[PDB]
Amino acid sequence: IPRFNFEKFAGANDRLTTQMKSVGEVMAIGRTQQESLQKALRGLEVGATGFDPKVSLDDPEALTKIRRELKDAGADRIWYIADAFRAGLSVDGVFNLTNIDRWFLVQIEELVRLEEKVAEVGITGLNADFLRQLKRKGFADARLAKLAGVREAEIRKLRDQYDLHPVYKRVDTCAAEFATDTAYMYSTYEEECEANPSTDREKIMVLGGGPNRIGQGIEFDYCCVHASLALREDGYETIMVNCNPETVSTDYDTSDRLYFEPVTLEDVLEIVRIEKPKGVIVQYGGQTPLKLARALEAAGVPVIGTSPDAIDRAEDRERFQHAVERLKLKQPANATVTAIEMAVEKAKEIGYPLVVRP
Amino acid sequence: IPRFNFEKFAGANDRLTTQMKSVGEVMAIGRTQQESLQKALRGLEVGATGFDPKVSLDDPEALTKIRRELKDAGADRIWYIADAFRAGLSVDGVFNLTNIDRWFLVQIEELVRLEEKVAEVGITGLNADFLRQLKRKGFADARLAKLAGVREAEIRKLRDQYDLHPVYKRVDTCAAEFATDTAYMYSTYEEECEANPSTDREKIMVLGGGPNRIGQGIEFDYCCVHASLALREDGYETIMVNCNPETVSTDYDTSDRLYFEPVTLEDVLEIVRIEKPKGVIVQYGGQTPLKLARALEAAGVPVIGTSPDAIDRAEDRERFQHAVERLKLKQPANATVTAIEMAVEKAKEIGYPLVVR
Amino acid sequence: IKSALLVLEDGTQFHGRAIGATGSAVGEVVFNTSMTGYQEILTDPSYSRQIVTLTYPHIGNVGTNDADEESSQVHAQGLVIRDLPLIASNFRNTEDLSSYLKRHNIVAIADIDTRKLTRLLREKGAQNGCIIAGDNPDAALALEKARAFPGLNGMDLAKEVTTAEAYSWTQGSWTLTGGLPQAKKEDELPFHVVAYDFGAKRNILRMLVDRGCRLTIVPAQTSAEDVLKMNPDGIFLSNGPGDPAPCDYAITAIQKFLETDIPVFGICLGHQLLALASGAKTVKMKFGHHGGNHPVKDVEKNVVMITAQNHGFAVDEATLPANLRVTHKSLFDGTLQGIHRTDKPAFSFQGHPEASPGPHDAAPLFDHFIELIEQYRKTA
Amino acid sequence: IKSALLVLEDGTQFHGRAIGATGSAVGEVVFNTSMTGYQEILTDPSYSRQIVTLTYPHIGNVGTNDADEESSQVHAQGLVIRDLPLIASNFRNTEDLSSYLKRHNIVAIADIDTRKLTRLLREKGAQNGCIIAGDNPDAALALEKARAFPGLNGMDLAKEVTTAEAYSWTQGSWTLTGGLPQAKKEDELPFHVVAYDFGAKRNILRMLVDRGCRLTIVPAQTSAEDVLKMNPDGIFLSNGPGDPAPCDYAITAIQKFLETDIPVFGICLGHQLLALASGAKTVKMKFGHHGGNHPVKDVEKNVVMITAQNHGFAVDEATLPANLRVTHKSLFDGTLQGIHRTDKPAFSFQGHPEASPGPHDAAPLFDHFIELIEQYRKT
Ligand SMILES: NC(=O)CC[C@H](N)C(=O)O
Ligand SMILES: NC(=O)CC[C@H](N)C(=O)O
Ligand SMILES: [Cl-]
Ligand SMILES: [Cl-]
Ligand SMILES: [Cl-]
Ligand SMILES: [Cl-]
Ligand SMILES: [K+]
Ligand SMILES: [K+]
Ligand SMILES: [K+]
Repeated sequence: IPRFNFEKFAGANDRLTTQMKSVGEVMAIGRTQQESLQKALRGLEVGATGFDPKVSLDDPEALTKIRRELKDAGADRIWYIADAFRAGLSVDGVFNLTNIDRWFLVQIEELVRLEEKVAEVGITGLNADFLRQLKRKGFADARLAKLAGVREAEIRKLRDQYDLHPVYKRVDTCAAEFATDTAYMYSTYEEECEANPSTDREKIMVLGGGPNRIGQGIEFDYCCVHASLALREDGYETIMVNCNPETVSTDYDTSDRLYFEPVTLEDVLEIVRIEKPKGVIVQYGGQTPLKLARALEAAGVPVIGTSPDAIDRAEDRERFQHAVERLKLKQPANATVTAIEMAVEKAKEIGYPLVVRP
Repeated sequence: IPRFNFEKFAGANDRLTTQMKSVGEVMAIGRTQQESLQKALRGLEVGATGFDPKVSLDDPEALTKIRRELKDAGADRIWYIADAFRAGLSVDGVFNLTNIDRWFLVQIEELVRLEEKVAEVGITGLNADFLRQLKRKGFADARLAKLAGVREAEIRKLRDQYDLHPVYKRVDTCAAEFATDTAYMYSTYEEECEANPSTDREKIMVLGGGPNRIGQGIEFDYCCVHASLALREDGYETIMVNCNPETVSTDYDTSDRLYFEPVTLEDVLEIVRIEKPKGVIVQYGGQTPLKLARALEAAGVPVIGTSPDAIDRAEDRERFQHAVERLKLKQPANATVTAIEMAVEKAKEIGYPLVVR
Repeated sequence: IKSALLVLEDGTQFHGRAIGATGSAVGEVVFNTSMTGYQEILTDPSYSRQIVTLTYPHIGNVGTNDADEESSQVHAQGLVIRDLPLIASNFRNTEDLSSYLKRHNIVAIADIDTRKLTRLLREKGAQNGCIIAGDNPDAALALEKARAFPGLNGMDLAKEVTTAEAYSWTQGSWTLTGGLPQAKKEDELPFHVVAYDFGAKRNILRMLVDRGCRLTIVPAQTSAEDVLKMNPDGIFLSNGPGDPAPCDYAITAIQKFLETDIPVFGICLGHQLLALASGAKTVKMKFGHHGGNHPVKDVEKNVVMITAQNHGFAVDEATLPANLRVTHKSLFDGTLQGIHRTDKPAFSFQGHPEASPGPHDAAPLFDHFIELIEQYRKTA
Repeated sequence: IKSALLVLEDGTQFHGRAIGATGSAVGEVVFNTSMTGYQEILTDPSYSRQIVTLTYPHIGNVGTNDADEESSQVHAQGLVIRDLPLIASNFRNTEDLSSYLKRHNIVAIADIDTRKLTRLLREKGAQNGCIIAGDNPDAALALEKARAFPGLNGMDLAKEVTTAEAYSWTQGSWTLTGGLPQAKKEDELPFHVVAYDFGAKRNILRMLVDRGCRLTIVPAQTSAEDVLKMNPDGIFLSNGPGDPAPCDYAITAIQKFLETDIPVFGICLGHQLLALASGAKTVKMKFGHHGGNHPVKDVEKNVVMITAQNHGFAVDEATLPANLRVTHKSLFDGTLQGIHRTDKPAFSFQGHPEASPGPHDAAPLFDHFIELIEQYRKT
C-alpha cells in the first residue's frame, strides 16, 4: 500500500494519476488476501486499524462524498470503498466507479459485514470461534475494540484467555518445497509455528518505522540497520521488526531474525511474547516506535536506552519547560491559550512575531 | 398504483403518510408481478412508459437525492427505486431505506439490469427470443424504444416482424377450474389467447381515462359508461378499454367486452388488431384518449365522431384563433412571445391585465 | 439455457425451463388452485405418481421449511409452474425452492403457460404426461413415456407408501410462538387410536394428538384381528394416493371393524374405503378436486365450509346403501363429501379436515370422532 | 457449517470446511506448487487416486472453463486448499470452483493449514489420507480409511484410465483469439502417430497435431504388432498415473518397437516405460515433483528450462544401460529427467513438454521427435 503526504501540501491536487505522488510504501504478508490487506492497513502509519470509517452513516450527503472518492481516487479511496458497502452500495456499483476487480471488492464487502456483526453482538458475542475467524481475516484487536465498544487491551486479553495467538510462517521462495535456514517471518492465524525461537541467545530487538513519509525517511532506517549490524557483531541475536519493502532493514541479511510485520503494539507484543528479548530499541525508528514506547514498557516489554518517561519529559511542552527552568536555561517566551481573546492578550505579553502551534 | 396531483398543490407537504393525499388509482393485471407492475406504471397517465429515470446517471449528487426519496417517500419513490439500482445501491440498501419487501425489490432490480442490456445492444440486439423476454416482463414498446435509441413504432413494427403480440386471458374468480361466459380480459405474452372475438356483430370501442386525477374525474367515466350502455342497447357489441378499478366503466356488466388495460397507443392497437371494431370513440375519456386520436388514426384505427384533425383545430391555440377569425368572432387579444423583453412589449400591446400560460 | 419439457398423452407440448433435478418424470398431471401451501402440497403422499400443476403463477415466494413438510418426502413426481421467484422472502424460510427440489431429486419445470394447461385438463380431463429436464429433451421420447404410463385407475399406491413397521405418534400441532412441539409421553394422551397408514399426512396425527389421542400408526395391510388386539379406543383411516378400489386388505379389515362397535373415522382415501367396505362403489373423477377454496355443504346443518381438497376419485351416492347416510356435499359439483353409518359409529370426510394447507373450516369433524370415542369408553 | 476433515495415515488431522461433494475420498496425498492451472491439474489423469494439495492459498480465483480441462474428467480423488475465494473473476469462467467440484463429485476441503501439510509431506514423505466431507466427520474412520489404502506403489493405474477403444485425434492448440480449433481432416496432417493412452493429457495430443501429426490413440495394452500394422511414422508414449513398473504389456510392446527403427518418444510415465523397456530401473520418490517452476538442465546444451512436473516415481540413473544416454537432469534434486537411446530413435522426458499448466519452456522437445519422424520417412 502506498504512503502519501497530501496534508503537507495543502494546495496540491490530491487525486491519483499517472505521475507518482506517494512518499513511501508499506508491505504486508498474510496467508490470505484479507489478512494481507488488513495487516498492510494497520502498519501504514496513518492512524488506521483496518477499514476505519471516513464518513458517518447519518449524513444525508455521505453517498455523494463517497461516490466522488471512488470515482476520482485520492489517497483515501481504500477506506471509502468500505464506507460504500456500509452505506448500501453494491460490488457492481463500486466496480463501476472504480474499476478495481471484483475479486478484491467482494473481500472488502465481506469484511464490512463481519464488522457489522461485531457491532451487533458486542464483546459478549465474541466467542473463541468468532474471534478466531476474525483474527484469521486479519482484524486488529484495536479495530475490533472500537467495534464492540471496548479498549484494545480488552480484546487482546480475551485473546489470551482463549489462547488465540498468531503463528509465524517463513518466507522461503518455494512454497515450502525445500527447507530454509533463514528466519524471515510473518504472522498468521494458523495451526503450525515456524518461529522456533532460540533460547541460548541474548536477544536485542530493533523496531523500524514502517513506511517512509516526509520527516520519517531512510535516515531512521539507517540507524535501525546500524543497531542490528553492531549488536550482532558484538554477539547479540538481533531481531528486526519492520515492514517497509524498500529498505536495508527488511533485507534478511541485515539481522539474525526478521519479522516483516506491522510496527504496532499488538504485532510487536506477539513477537515479544515468544522471543522474550533481553532488550527492545524503540529510539531509532522515528515517530512510529517512539510512540509505542510507553505502551510497550507498560506491557511488560524490556525497553532499553532512554526511558519512555524521559522521552515524554522532553516531548512534553510543560514537562520540558520545567526541566529547562530547573536547569536555569534559556527558552523563548510561551503561553498555552485555549481561546482567541486570551490569545491576543497573552500575545501582547509574549511579544511578536510568534510561532503558533496548532 | 395510486395517482397523485402534487404539482397542483405547490405549497403542500408532498411526503406520503397515514392521511391519504392521492386523488385516484390505476390497476393492472399481468401473469407475473413484473408484468403487472409495469402495465400499471404505463397505465398511470403520468407520462411514464415504465421505470423512466428520474435522475441522471452522471449527476454526482444523484445518490444523495435518491437516498432521500427512498427514505422519506413521496409520490415518485417507485421511480427512484429503479434509479437507486442503476446508481449502485444494493437490494439490502434499498430495503433498509424503504422497508419494502425484498421480494418486490429484487424484481425491480432485474428489470433495471435487463434495461441495461437493451441499452448496450440497442436494436440490432433485439432478437426475437429477447424481445419476447422483454415483453413478457411487461416492457412497453415506448420504453424499449427509448433505451434502444429508436421510435416506439420501430419497436412495434419489429414485434410484428416476429409475430410478437400479446394474448388475452380472462378473469374467472376460479383460476380456470370453471369455464366463463364473461369477456373480462387482460393482455399477456403467453401461449393461449382466450379473446375469441366475435365476427357476427358490429363492434364499437370506448376508451376510458385511466386513473382519476384532478380535472379528469368521474364525469368522464360517466360518459364512457353512457356510451357503452346506449350503443349496446341499440344492438352494437360494446368493447370498453379502461383500467380504473374504482369505476362503473370497469364493471363487467357495463359492456359486452371489457379489456382492463392501460389506455395507451400500444395496448389499444393490440386490441383493435384482434377486434377489428367498426368504430372507436376517443372523445369521452378526458385527455388520455383524446391525445391518442391522431396516432390511432395514423395507425389505421376506425375513430368515430369528431376527427383528430377537428380536435386539433380546437386544441391548438393558433389553429383555433384562425377559426375564430374565420368566423369573425371575438376572442381576447393574445400573442406568442419567446423572450422576456418581447413580452413586456407584446404586453404593452395586448394590454394588462394578462393571462400568461 | 437450462431446458425442460412437458408432454402429455394427447401430445401437447409445454416448453419451459428446468428448476429442479435433471432427468425425467412421469405421472398423472393435475392442477392445484391453492395460492398458498405449495410445500405442504409437494410433501403430501397423496401426490404419489402425479405431476402437480400450480395455478398460482409465483411459486416459491416463501422458500421452504421443515415444519411445512407433510410427510418425510416429496411425494410429487413432478412440478409444473409459471414462475419461480428470484428469491424466497419469509422469516421461516430455510431453503429456496429450486434447492429443495434438487435435494429431493424432483424434476420440475417453470415458465410455461400453466393456464392453458389448466384449461386443457379441465375440458379434456386428467392426462398422463412427462417432464423431461435436461440439455436437449426429446419430445417424441417424453410423449412415448407419457403414453406408456399405466395410469392411476386400478393402481394400489397405498401399499407403495405405507410404513414398513408400526410406530407410535404423540406429537401435537405447530404454533407461531413454539413451532413444532415435543412429542408427549403416552402417559399424557388419554385415548388410544389406530391409524391405518394409507399414506398419512402429519397434520392429521398432530391434530389427533391435540385432541388427547395417542396414536399407533400401522401399515396399510395390517389385519383387523391384529388391530383389535390393541384394544383401540378408535380406528382411524388415513388419506393416500392411487385408486382406493384395489386395496382389498383394507375393505376387509374395515368390514371387520364395522362388525364391531368401535368408532371408525376416515379421511380422503380412508373415506373411500369406508364406503367400499360398506357396499359402496368408487369412481374416478374427470379432473378431480385439487385446491383450498372448495365449498362443501353440511346437509344436516345447512352450513358451508371452505375446504382443502385432494382427490381424483369419489364415491357414487347412487351406489350408497341405506345404511350409509350422506352428510356432506360439494357445492361446486354436488359430489359426495361425507357419509355416516346409520348402524355403526363410523364416519368419513372426503375433504381434508386437517387442511395443511388451507382453510381450517373442516376441523370440527375430528370433534365427532372424539365424541364417539368418549361414548365408546362410557358404554364399553 | 459444512464440515470436512483430512486425516493422514500417521493420524495427523486437518479440520476444515467442505467445498465439494459430500462424502469420503482416499488416496495418496501430494502437494503441488502451481500458483495458476488448478483446473488443468485436477483434470490431469496422472492424479488418479491421489488427493491433491495446492500450496497457493487462493484456489478458484478464475473459476473454470471446458477449455481448461486436460481430460474428460477430474481425476484427482480429492482437493485440499487453504481458501476458496468468494467469487470467480475472469472473462473465461463458466462455473465457479465449488460448483464444478460438486458437478464432478469431488470431495474437497478448504480452510486448512496447507503449509503445515506441505512441510510434513516434504519432511516425512508422501502419505495416504482420507477426506471426509459431511455433517459429523468421523476422525477414527478417516484414519482407518487412510490406513486401508493400499498405496500407489505396485499399482498400475494406467490400465485403469486408458481408453477402451482406439480413436483418432486431429485437434490442435487453443488460442486466445481462436479458442479451441475445430478438428482437422486427416489430409491436412502429414504424419500418423500412434499414441499409447496411459492416461494422456489433451495438451500433448494438441501439440502433436500443431506439429502436423495425425493421431491414432490406442489403448494401453495394445500389442506392438497390432500397432505396427498401422504403419506408424512415429509412436508416442503418454503420461499417466501410478507405478510404471507393473505395466508389463507396455514394457513389452515397447521393447518390440525398439527392435525397429520407428521413432519413439515418451513423456512422464511414457518416459519411465521407455526406460524400463531399455532395461533401467524405476524408484518411488520420497514426495515427488509436482509444480510449474521446476528447473531442468539440458546437460548437452548446458541450458536451463523451467518446467511443469507431475511425477512421483523416477528412473534411477545409476541403473542406466549404456544404450541410454542422460540428456536432462533436475536442478532442484539431481534426479533424472531425460534420456535418449544411443542406438535407436528413442528419447524421452520426465517433465511435461505440453505443460498445461505451466511454462512453455520444454515445448521444443516435440521438435526432436518430429525431426526423427521426418528422417524415418525420408528414409
Ligand atoms: N522454522 C525453522 O526453524 C526452520 C526449520 C527447518 N530448517 C525447515 O525448513 O523445516
Ligand atoms: N374464451 C372464451 O370464449 C370462453 C370459452 C369457454 N366458455 C371457457 O371458459 O373455456
Ligand atoms: Cl458467532
Ligand atoms: Cl439476446
Ligand atoms: Cl407453454
Ligand atoms: Cl489445519
Ligand atoms: K514451533
Ligand atoms: K415458455
Ligand atoms: K481450520
